[PDB]
Parts: sequence; C-alpha cells; structure tokens
Amino acid sequence: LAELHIGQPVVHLEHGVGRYAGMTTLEAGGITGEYLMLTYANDAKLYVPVSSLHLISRYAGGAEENAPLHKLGGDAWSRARQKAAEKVRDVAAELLDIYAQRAAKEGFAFKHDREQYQLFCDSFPFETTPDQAQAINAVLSDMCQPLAMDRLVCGDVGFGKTEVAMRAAFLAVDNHKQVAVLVPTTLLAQQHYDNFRDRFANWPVRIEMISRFRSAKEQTQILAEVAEGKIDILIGTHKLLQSDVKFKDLGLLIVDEEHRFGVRHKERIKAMRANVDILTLTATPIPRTLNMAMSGMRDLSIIATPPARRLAVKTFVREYDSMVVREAILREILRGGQVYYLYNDVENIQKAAERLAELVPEARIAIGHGQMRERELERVMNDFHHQRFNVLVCTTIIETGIDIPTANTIIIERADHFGLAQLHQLRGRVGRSHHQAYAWLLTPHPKAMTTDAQKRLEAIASLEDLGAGFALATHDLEIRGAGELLGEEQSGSMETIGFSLYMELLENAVDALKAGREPSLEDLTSQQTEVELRMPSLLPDDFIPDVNTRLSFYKRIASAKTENELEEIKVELIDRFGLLPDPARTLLDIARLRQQAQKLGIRKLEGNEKGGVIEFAEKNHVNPAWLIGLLQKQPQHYRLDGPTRLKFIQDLSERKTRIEWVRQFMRELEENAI
Amino acid sequence: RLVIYEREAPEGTVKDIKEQEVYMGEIPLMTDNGTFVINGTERVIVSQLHRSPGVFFDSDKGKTHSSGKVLYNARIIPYRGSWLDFEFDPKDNLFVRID
Amino acid sequence: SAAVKEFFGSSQLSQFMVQNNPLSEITHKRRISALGPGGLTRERAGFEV
DNA sequence: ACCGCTGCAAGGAATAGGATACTTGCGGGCTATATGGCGGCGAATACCC
DNA sequence: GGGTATTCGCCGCGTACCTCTCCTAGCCCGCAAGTATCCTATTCCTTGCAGCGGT
RNA sequence: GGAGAGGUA
Repeated sequence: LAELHIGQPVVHLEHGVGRYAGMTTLEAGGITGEYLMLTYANDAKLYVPVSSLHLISRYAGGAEENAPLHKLGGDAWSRARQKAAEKVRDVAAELLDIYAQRAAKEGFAFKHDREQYQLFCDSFPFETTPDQAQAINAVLSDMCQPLAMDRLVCGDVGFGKTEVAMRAAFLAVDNHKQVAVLVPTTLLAQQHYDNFRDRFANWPVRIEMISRFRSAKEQTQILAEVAEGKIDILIGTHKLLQSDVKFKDLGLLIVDEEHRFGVRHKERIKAMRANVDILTLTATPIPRTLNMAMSGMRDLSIIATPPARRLAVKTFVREYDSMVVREAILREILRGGQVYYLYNDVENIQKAAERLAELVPEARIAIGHGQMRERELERVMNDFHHQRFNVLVCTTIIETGIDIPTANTIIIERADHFGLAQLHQLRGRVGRSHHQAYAWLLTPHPKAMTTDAQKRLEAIASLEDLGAGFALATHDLEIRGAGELLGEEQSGSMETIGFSLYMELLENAVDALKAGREPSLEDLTSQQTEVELRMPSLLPDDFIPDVNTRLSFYKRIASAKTENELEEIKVELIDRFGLLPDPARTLLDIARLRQQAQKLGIRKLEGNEKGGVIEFAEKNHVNPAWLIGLLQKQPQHYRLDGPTRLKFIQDLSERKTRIEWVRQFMRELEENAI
Repeated sequence: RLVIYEREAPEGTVKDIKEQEVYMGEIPLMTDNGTFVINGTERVIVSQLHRSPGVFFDSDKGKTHSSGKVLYNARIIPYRGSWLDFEFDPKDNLFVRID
Repeated sequence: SAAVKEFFGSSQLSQFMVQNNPLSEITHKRRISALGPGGLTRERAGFEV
C-alpha cells in the first residue's frame, strides 16, 4: 500500500495536486485510449494518457486531512514550481559544495575483523533480537564499503539501539577513526557515557565526554585530546557544533535522536568532515526527514521483535483528576517502580511539587527542570536513577531519552502543547522491562483542551500495539507535514512539491555543474524517445478489471528495457490471465519498438495510414548508403524530410500491415546498421 | 470536454484531455399546463405556420410582363441558409436569383 | 441568456396569455399564427393567404 | 593582581496569536448577417436602327 | 443618336380607442472581501562573558 | 418617449 488509493492526494507537475478518481477509456479521434481521472477544485476532471503515467506521483506532503486541490489554470503550482526552482538553483552553496566533492572526492572503507569482533560479541551480555541482528549486519556491511556511509537506526525504544551503535563504534576503533557521537542532551549523554565505560571495560579505547558537566577547563582538556586524536570515542551535546571540535582523523559520526537537532545543526556537523561515515539514530524522525527516509536517498531500518518482555503501555486519555493521580501513584508504588509527573512550567514547578508533596503523602518527590544549577539537576538525576524517590514533579526534560527501567507510570498533568512523537517518546519513559507500564495523560476540560491535542490523544490512544513506532511516524507525517527539503521549518507543508522532484532538480544541478550545460539546460520535459502508430492500445477494462494491476503493468511496460522483459510480461499475463488481447499485444510490441529505437538511435517516429516520418539521432547506426539506395529504388514510397527526417509513403491500410512494415523495417535497420 | 492535441505528433493526436461540468444559459421551463413564466406574467408561445422548407414551383398566371406570359419560377428554400430561385424570363431564358 | 431571454421575452410570437376564461386559455394555447420570423407581415399580405 | 569558577544574560529549537499585505469576485461605470406585396411612375439605362 | 422598352428605386398602402410587456453589449477598473504568512509573545537546550571569591 | 403583442368599433 504505497500508491493508487482512490481519493488519495496525487500530484502532477504541470497543474498541482488532486485526488485519484478512477481509470477509464475515451474515444478521441478513433483511438479509444486509456486515461486516468484526476479531480481538482471546482470538480475539474483531468484525463491522463497511460503513456504520460510518469507525470503522476504520490503526494509527498502527507496532508491527508487537507491538501491543496489546485484549481485548473490556477497557476499556483507554476508559481511554486518557479519558487522551488529558484531554491533549486545550482548556485545554492548549502549542498552544491557537497555535490562538487561528490563529483571530485571519495570516502574511507572500513576493514572488518572476523576474530576480535567475536570477543566484543561475547562481551554483549544478552541475546540479539532477529530484527536487530540484521540491523547490525546492515550497519556494519555499510561501514565496510568505501562510500560515506549514511544510515538510520529508527527502531522501537529500549530495543538495544545502543548495542548497534557500540558494535559500529567497535569496528571504527578497530580502525581508530575517532568516533564522534552526538545526542541533544547532557543527561542521556552522561547515561550513554556510563554505558560506554561499563561495556567497553576491557579494550584500550578512550571514551570521553565534552559537555557542560565537564567544566571550562575539563572540557578544554578533553577537546585538546580530541585535537590530538587520542580520544577514540567522543560523547557530546550541541557543544560539538561550536566550530571548535577538530578531529585529526574523523571517520564515524553517530547521530542519535535527530528529531531535536535541526538540519542546520545536522549539516553543521556534516560540513566539517567530508568522508565521515555518518550514522543516524532515532526512535522517530521528523516527517520531512521521514519522507527522505522512505524515499531512500539515505538508508532505512525498522526494529521490532522486543528483547525480553516489552509491552503495550496502557494509554490513559483521562481528565485532570486528583483521584486518578492517587490510584496511579499507589498502584505504581505497590508495584515497586517510580513515577514521572510532567509539568512543563518552570515558573510553577516549585508550587506544583509543593502542592503534590502533601497531595500524595506516601510519595517521595523532588523537582526537575532545566533552569536551575546543572549539578543540582545532576543530584536530582542521581537520586531518581538510584531509586531515591518515586514521584518526579518535572518538566518535559524527562523527554531526553532517560532509560530508568524501574519507572512504569507516567502522569502528564497537562497534555495540551506537546507533539505526538514527543508523546510517544514520553510513553517510552515507562516499561522497558517485565513490569507493566501505565501511561496516565491528565487533560483539562475537552473544550478548553486544544484544537489539536484532541487529534493527538485519539492517535495516542488508538495506537498501542507491537510495531507502532512507524505507525505513529506515518501519523506524524500528514499531521504536521514535511517541511522545506533543504532549508528550515521542517514542520508545515512548506510548498511541498515532492522528494521525487528533488531527483530532477538535483540532476539538473548536475547538468549545471557539468560546466557545459547551464541551469538553463533544465531538462524538465524528457520523453527522450517517442513513437506513434495510431492504434487504440490498452489494457482492456473487461480484460483487466483492477486499475491497480493495470497501472502496475503499465509501469512494467514503461520500465521495460529488453525484449526478455516483454517475454516474461507476456507469459505472466497468459499465466495469470489467459487471453492475449489485440491492443495489449500491440502495445507490447510498441514498447519493443521503443527498445529498438533506444538501441538504434531514433529520436522520434510518426506513423499513419499512409506512412510517416522518421527523426534520426546523431550517435546513431542508420545506414546512409543503404538508406539512399532505398530512396533511389523506391522514390514512390519515400522522400527526404530534412537531413535527419524521412517521410515514408506506405499503403498502411491494415493494422497488421502497419505492424509488419514497422517490424521488418527496423529489422532491415538492424541488419545493415552502422 | 477539451483535448490537447500534440502538434509535433501527426494528424490524429492527443497529448492531454480535460473536462468539467460548466454552467451555461437560463432556459425557462414549462408549467403543468403550458404557460411559461417570464417575470410573473405567464406568457405562451403560439405555433407558427410557416412554409415548409423544400422546393416550390410557382408561376404568374398571366399577371406580369404585360404579355399574358406565365413565368414559372422555382424556389429551393432551406431551413437554414440561402434561398435559390430559378425564374423564367419572358424571353424563355432561365435565371438564378440568390436571396 | 440573451438569445433565449429575448426570444421568450420580446418576440412577435411569445405573447401574453389572456386568462379571463378557461376557454380563452385553451384556445390561446392552440393558436396557429402566420406572423413573426420566417413568415409574412400583417399589413402586407394579400387575400389568398 | 590573577585566575579558575557561578551565575545571569544571548542565541538556536518547539508552540499560540495577531497582523498584514496578497489575491480575487464583483458590479458599477464607462465606449461603440437577408430572403411572403403590388400598382404606378418617372428617371435612368439597353438597344438597334 | 432616338423611339422604345426594360428595369428599378421610390412613393403610397383606414380612423379612434383599450390592455399588456420592454427598452445596448461588453469591457474595465477599482473596490470591497477573503486569505497565507510573518512579526509578536512564551519559556527547553547550549553559549558566553562578566561577577567573583580568594589569595 | 418609442418599439412589439393582443383586443373593440
């Protein structure tokens, strides 16, 4: 299910976006051809030929609730196309320097160790899940190839995502490439530092942090060691973006939780080291980054099959209720775990903890927010990590990926102003073990709730199942939209043309940087070969009822490049389907003809009842001497049409006769070819 | 229903095709009796009794040209277009008169 | 709209319907005229027609 | 009087709201294609002698 | 070139009243009306530079 | 004001 849902938004570059409205045939001059219905604003029906199928793509903006039905002739699509092309100008120094070094430079190849890697495999004190082991294989094999590696490890939370990272880091330190990992938080930075120092407790590998918990002199010492490269694994927050980290040899960058970074930052780290093997980790991406994830400019990987006993956390879309807080805190405390209490208001977090401390007398409560002393907050996480207090009156600073498997109940007192992926990440704060996790989300009155968290709560409640990390991601795309494909503002539609259009603008920029073709050489329209013999050639609707199969087979016709493809297409059609129609076999042979012309030059052909015109190519194989021999032996049938065209006068009455003449005609071409 | 015909492609061609259900005209309807209403003043259209389109051979029964001569003329009267007359001159000629 | 509204509104044949009887209504919906476009004029026709 | 450390401002991310100039349907207020009627009569042509 | 002759365009073709409906097509110009987007708030995360004890 | 339509004498 990735194409051809009816009523789904669907894009055509000339006119904008519409909704799919079926497939039919129409008689338009004796050729009752097949055309697709597209609906626009004011019910504008557009019928599209099957040959022009490639002018139709899935809408990449999501926007399933509301998408712009461009009224026909409204020119807004043209204006947005020109605006995007202005943004897609190859003078753009944001990525054309990357494409210049793509046209001028290369990358590093990691070498694999078949023996020492087994020792660190035995240093892994668990069993890898099947869905994570293949992720390890995909990560490590892509390390062992020479291009600048770029992979996403978007899996479910607590599934050992750190394990894939430490395996990749172990291969990288087996080549000593000064691994630079990057999380957007000092708290989980310190947590992962503890993970690194505990797991890598045997090897001569230097694992250090540069962050705020290292002082202005300690972090200075650590960055000096980075400049001398004696640190093998560096752990840091956005401190790394301050133009001050300089590895003597940087080979592996490991981004974790890219959803909070901002593409300005993700390219700030990227523009330093060219041949770095970039690694990207998250539980959920940005919908813009999710779109470029599924469209496959970079790699994709989903993790499932939970490690031991991970569970469906009970989503509680409940009102702000003190007795609900009572029952949740008591049931969690009798279970033995700790409680989260999200507040997200520093100006009232002291008062909220002060009232809640006497509101639950049996709780142990402290305060956590990111506007007090960082060592005091370090003391707070020291207490909560070591189970020193159960209920935590906190801001949304707990959404920083903190592990704490003992916690199994989270209470969000106000679910108003929080995104849905953030809600899922907060749902990932409880569980991670065998004990049951509850997820209490206290809300204000549903009228005084919001305009959007009604949707967010019905999404977070209806989605509680195994594998919901990408389902909520496919909700996040088309509730907040994919932003600008290069610039900022990744949430919002941002005039979403489509990542498929990034292919064509990038290749036109490649033409521009080819130094002989301009940006004015923008090959927007490239049919690149065209033939016509004037028959109705279709997949018949009574023959093929499913429009989905029909369009797919049309795509097979389009993607056909050899005759054996045609052979297998025809035999699968006879296999699964039986009869071999006249227009179907014709268009099969027409695709064969286009295969011939691509094999044999031919820019353009036209044919009719009396003949037609051939348009040759330069780097061709057309026999000139044989051709003028053909001319001087049948002047009745042929005349020149320019130096590169040819009008042929042929008694093309019977459709079979047309078929034979063109078939044997290009056979004649193929014999004496030059 | 509007087509695009691909000009570079030869005689008989479609690049694209569009249609929409466009509103046009205001045709009055007929009541259950037969009255029309134009502005609250119910009118009715009588039936005209016009000559049939076709051909008609006519004469002037000794009435013109002071000669007692009949002038057999003939009309091709279309339902739409130009009238074609063929008239005998008094000197036995044959003349075409268009409209 | 012009070429229909003018035909129904102001023609020599789309005439006002006299309505003081059922009988006059009936005999004014079955009138057979000779006037108007495509036909002769009232003051300039002979006896035989 | 010289220096390493705390804390209080400075600048990115994520979210509400009002503004504001774009974008446009409209309505008033202007300019600019024939074919069913005859009798007579005098003036303009047609015509050969 | 002169009588005749034919055409041909213009002239005309009842009086008085009563009832009803209907009176330019289209174009332009700005003028009200509705909108997406940008400056203004708020209040997490790292920076940066000055206070600052302390000697 | 002028067109059109129908009607009386």
